[PDB]
Amino acid sequence: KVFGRCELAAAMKRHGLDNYRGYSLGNWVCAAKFESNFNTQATNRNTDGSTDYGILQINSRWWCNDGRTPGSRNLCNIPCSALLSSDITASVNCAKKIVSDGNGMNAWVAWRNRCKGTDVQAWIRGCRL
Repeated sequence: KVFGRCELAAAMKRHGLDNYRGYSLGNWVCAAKFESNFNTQATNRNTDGSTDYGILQINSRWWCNDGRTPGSRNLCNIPCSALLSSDITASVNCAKKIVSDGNGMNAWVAWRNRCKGTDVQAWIRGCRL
């Protein structure tokens, strides 16, 4: 599924991401835009052989099991394919565990490089929230 901007904001808000560990909703919408272009089916292979999955490009090295990242962990206790669903519940629940591990949203390179320090409220402007 390819979300609209306000459609995704509303889904993320419903799932409890607004102000989660202090990150306002515009941060999460900005990260999804630049990680996946709002596409739940996005995948990208990394140099180390791991793969990033879904609307927030969660890494198989630490967070989900895809059966082909040897010596990896499955900290969210899910198959990586569950992160590609049109239902964002599994991605959101796993993202909550990532953002709580100490590094905040700095775990998402696109957030650090393209959202952090910008006017992230612009990403929810105009939406029915």
